[PDB]
Amino acid sequence: SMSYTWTGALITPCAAEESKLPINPLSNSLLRHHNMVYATTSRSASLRQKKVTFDRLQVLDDHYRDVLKEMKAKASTVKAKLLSIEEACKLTPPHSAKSKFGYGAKDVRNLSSRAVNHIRSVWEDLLEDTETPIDTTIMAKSEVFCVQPEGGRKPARLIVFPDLGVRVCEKMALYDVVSTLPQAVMGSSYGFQYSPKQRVEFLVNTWKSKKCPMGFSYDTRCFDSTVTESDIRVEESIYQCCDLAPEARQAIRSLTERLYIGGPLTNSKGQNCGYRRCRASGVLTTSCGNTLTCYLKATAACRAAKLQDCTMLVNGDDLVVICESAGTQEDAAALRAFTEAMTRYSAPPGDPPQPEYDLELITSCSSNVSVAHDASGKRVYYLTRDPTTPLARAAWETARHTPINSWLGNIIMYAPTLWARMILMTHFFSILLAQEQLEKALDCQIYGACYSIEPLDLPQIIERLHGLSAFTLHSYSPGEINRVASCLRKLGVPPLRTWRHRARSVRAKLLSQGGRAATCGRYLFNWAVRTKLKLTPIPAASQLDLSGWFVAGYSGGDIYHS
Repeated sequence: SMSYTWTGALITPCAAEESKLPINPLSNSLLRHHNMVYATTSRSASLRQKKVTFDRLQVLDDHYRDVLKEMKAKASTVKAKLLSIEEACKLTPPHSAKSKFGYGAKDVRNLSSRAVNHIRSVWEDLLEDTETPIDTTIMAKSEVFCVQPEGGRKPARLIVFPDLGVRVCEKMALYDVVSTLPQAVMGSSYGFQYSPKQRVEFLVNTWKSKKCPMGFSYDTRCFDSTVTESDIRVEESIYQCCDLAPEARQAIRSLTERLYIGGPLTNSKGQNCGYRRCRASGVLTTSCGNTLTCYLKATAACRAAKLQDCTMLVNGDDLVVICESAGTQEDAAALRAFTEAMTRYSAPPGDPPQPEYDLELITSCSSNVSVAHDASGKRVYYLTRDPTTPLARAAWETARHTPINSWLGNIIMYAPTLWARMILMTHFFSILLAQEQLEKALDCQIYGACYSIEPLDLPQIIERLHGLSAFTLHSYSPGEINRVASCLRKLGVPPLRTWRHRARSVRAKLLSQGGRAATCGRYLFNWAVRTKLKLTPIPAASQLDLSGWFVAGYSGGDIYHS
């Protein structure tokens, strides 16, 4: 069975596609080598199509069934609620793709008669029809990267999603399930429950619990394409262990057969492009589904491989396992056996995995633990990453208007990092000052969910999320310092010392404004003065609403929070 079948109809764009930085960047002030920055377009879709299209052979064993049953017994403790139309409507991002049935995201959020009417009709239809495949749209996604160190460019990812009406119904039937079940099933292994500070803590603690730790990330090639119809049905079998309202159970059953296992792909012109028999990227269960499936196959493969004292951390298709070593040679062998197992379960690797005996050298979720020191000199651990993509996208978002602001997300998730503090914070606060946009809330994504956040709130958010040490870190590791340096060289970003300069001015302009703006000056930019102003815990940090921030992943799920 093929992940995809294609009729020949093109994957088409819906509007003009921008592929390059504007002719004279609105901030060469961030980045000089504009030619290094690019966005993906539908022009590269057929390249992705070729990579993403293959036959899935799948052989399940006793290990897999054992783990599945263990997973199901945990799911059996769960009681899930049906969401009302209203609650599901309020989870719809203001800029979610409009319905073909003559209403859009705003109409849904407003509970307009036409939208609510269609939605209800889509719900009844899930009860009245348990078989007919539900239409989807396939599109080339727009994402910005830095060119490979070789005119090497990634082709566009392909997104597949059903109509806005179906999407609201998914929320009603499955939002509570996808938010609750994964922690219930996978426990400490479910990544999305963790803030950056909590994730690093769990990693570092797992590391130390091993007499002699060995760790490895595992990169599945095109995970979404490796998800089989069987995988999707096993996923449902897990879901079905929840206590569920009768209509939720039927909605789940119908959605599974009519939407999740596959169905026809329609381009933006309304032409039939082909047929999907693998995971769709743009449905509510994509993150939860991918996580359960990765966890299930990986845990079974750990048993097949006789890996010992495995502790896994799973985020959708991102997998990192830490275990007890048996010697360099036996580790290598066991890992090869882990890979042959995952392969039989239909998940071959992209890059073959490698045992790693230094926690700091393992990268998972595009990130790695590193070490620095706080004011008191004490050792502090934090999560970082190669800043290349974050910087490219910051430059793109500076030059072209963008609906979602990755830079704000990266500042929140990576607030303690050397590059987020010196470049990103300095750069964007400067722009915001000049345009008096400091008070205006912006949209950003955290674990796939959309949030609307006021920049004048970063100090609180950062403190409660990362700790007061997020404002004092110094003596960053050599490797980190080199990685950043190399990156500024690549993209033509001015050197750190220059940012220290721009920072002093920004910080001074902030302090002169008093109030929240002043707090941003003291806390966010205290790294820029040698006369380091003593930083005490912020009053607001404690009395804010940061609950729903790290509960579950909603990547591709059309989810809008608060």
